[PDB]
Amino acid sequence: MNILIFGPNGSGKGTQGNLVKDKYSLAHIESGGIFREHIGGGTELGKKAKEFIDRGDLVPDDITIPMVLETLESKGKDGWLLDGFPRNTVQAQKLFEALQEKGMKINFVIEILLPREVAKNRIMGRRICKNNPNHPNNIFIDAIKPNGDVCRVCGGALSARADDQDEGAINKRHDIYYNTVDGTLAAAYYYKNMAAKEGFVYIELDGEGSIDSIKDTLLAQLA
Amino acid sequence: MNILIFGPNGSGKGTQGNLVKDKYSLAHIESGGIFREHIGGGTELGKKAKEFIDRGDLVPDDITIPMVLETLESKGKDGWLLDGFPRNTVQAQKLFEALQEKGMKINFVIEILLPREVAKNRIMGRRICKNNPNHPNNIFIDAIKPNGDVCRVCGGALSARADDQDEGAINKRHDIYYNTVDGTLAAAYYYKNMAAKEGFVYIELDGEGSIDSIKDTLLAQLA
Amino acid sequence: MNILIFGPNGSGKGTQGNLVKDKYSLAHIESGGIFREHIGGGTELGKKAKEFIDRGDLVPDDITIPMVLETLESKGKDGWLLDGFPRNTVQAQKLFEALQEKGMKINFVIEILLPREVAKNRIMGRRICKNNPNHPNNIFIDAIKPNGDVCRVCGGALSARADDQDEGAINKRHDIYYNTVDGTLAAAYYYKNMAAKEGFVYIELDGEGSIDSIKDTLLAQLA
Amino acid sequence: MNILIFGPNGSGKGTQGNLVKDKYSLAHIESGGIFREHIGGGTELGKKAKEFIDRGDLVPDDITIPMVLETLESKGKDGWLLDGFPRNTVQAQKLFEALQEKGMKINFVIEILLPREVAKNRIMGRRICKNNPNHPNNIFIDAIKPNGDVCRVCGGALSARADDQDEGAINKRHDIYYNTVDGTLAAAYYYKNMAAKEGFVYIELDGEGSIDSIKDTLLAQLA
Ligand SMILES: [Zn+2]
Ligand SMILES: [Zn+2]
Ligand SMILES: [Zn+2]
Ligand SMILES: [Zn+2]
Repeated sequence: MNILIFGPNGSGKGTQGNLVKDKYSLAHIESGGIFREHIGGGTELGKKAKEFIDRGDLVPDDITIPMVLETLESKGKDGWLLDGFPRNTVQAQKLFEALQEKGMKINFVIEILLPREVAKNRIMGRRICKNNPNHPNNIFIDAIKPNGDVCRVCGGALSARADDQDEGAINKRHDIYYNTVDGTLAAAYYYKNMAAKEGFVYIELDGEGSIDSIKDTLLAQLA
Repeated sequence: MNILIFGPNGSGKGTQGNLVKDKYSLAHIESGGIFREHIGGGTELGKKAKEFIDRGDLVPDDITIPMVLETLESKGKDGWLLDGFPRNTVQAQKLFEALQEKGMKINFVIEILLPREVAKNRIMGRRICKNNPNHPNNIFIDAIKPNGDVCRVCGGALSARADDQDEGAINKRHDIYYNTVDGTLAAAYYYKNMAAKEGFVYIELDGEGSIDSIKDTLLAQLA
Repeated sequence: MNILIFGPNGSGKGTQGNLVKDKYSLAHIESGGIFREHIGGGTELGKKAKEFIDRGDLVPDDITIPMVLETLESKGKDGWLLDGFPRNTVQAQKLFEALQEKGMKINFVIEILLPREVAKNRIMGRRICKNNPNHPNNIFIDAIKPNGDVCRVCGGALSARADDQDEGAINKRHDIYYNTVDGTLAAAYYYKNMAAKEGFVYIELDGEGSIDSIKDTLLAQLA
Repeated sequence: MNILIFGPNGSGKGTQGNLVKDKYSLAHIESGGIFREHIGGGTELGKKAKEFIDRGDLVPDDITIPMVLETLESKGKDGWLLDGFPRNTVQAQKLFEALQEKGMKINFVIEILLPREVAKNRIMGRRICKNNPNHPNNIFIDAIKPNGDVCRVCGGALSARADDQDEGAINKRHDIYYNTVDGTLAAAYYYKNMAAKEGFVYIELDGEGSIDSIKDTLLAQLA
């Protein structure tokens, strides 16, 4: 079972992917870990990639796509969940052609749907408990609203994290994710639009339902 | 059902208390919220307390204990869980005499047990995920160890929180908690030692078992 | 030369004290360091203090005042600057009587004056540069306003610190500082009111002028 | 007077540039602000750049170099200090040819020199004072070492910032800066090597001397 997952920052995408990967014993493959395996491990592709990174340039798609496929072959032989790549349409189509050339089949593509204003507010609304950072509090998510100014689980003090309040940075990542010309939504839709012809199932998850409700609908449509 | 809960920082005490209060529909009463009700709301006891606080002195026990009892009467009429008070033996005995004078019965006292070195390491070992602060990671808790330097749920970057690394502050709170002469353990033991005579049950939870395992044993011994 | 300095959080008090202590080769004695010398070093007074702290009670004034005087005798024999003690009128008068009993003379008392709303806004207005935390930026201090959303020195990204945004905590410290019944301003005024009789000079610094301008007027009135 | 400045993270580069720009009334032009002027202001080059950024690709040098020159013409007509661009040799040579085509002369190039291990330790050694974040403390810089665990200016508590402790991120920026094949040092040296032929002066600042000492030698060699 091979799955691609898409969703913006603010959509709970890591949480949902973790649940799927545990249930189906999948390798969870994330674009950052691919580079550490190849750039850090000095594979022939990684030594080639690292000459771009070390000038401040990006790695070209003709090196990145073979890296991804090498990792999928190596870590994903009993099934994989690919998270965070592709980000744009050129990458999505190069990835699809590379997977076909190696006979590697996509079985599911999952997209978590959330309006961009909702996604941004969910990130900025997070409040961290001083006593235990695991305690979920979010001023913009009714089911886990704080108890006034304090933690709804234990009554500890709450604070905001500066990176969650950095609106210029949140907006530049959502700019790319929500770009339906050639950004990540256009990439997700390129897969949606060929699912029926290519024999895979495209699953749309409504990101506004609860952690439990989303997990139920998802684990039902893969089962 | 009236319950007192004790445990050091690093023992998961808020999490466990929240579970108990939800299961039994208890008011969760924490020492900080008592002051906001009385100091903030200008009760006669609160206006009296606030003259000490405003000089930098502590509120005397002859004002704090009546505050606690007024809150228990007011917010806790259908059952309460009192968390974070008493902290020492003088408070514990004044509280017991005040509860007897008002005919308010203790039904359970819960103590979460953890060695102090274990408690400190659990606090300092916490690592927060950049992508989602809910994702539990802890270098000192094997079941939720990170995946190398990254989040074990989603592969996001991890960082430490400065307050979790502040060893002088952690040690001064554990100094008080673990003081068996007249600190919080001596207070917990004052209750343990009269449980049989006073007709309440003293529950000891081994804080090194999992969130699930502790919750099972606890919810079993209250049931 | 012996000096007491008073000022609220938000008044630049540490900066000014450091300048005075360097110019006059004074020991800078701060209430926190007194405890580490005595509580940490197990002086007879410190072992006595630590039994209160370890129950969660404050150290009584009849132990704290002798501690302060022992430190002044020991670290301050060639002149001292005492910062952060006394905080209330009872401490201020006990300190004055203890200094007289040991023949230790006050030469100057410095008070940095700022309206409380100004002090709070100066704390909340601080913005820290990502590239270098030394670069001063403050949305509420015109001379060091940021350059739009970025550092006015180097153009780096700016963020806020959670403790600078914690209005409940800022307000509880200003509650004590600005309490003119028996809090820290009442303590400062107790000294002001006896300066002429006791042969010391009381210096009032207008905390709204620049770091340079305040330093000039101050170093002039001590010279 | 037109100046290019180079230095790694950890070298005090913003501080020194600010001093030069104030003394000579220069526009301080930093690579981040160029994009906000063009990408944010929708110049014809900026609308072109933003189509790459919105796919997650970099802006090509044939768009970035004209952007830089347009900003230099517009904001830098009475003299500029260009900070943070170029980062590699291809950019450095394209920039030089673009400046020649517009008749814009370089007068000085400043390089702040520090060994990479020294630069990393200066970043990781920073400690921020709780009372005032302006107070410089650094465990790796002897002149501003803390006073034990506390602020050397005011005795306040010290903490570390997570981004200053992120060694993978520090190393990836130093990887590019210290790359003498085609990274930022190779770019700086491309200018050094033509200074005499092109009639500009290349200034090397020893980054291990004090803020004052560096500023003196620098302001002397520009004067
Ligand atoms: Zn909490
Ligand atoms: Zn995570
Ligand atoms: Zn800066
Ligand atoms: Zn300081």
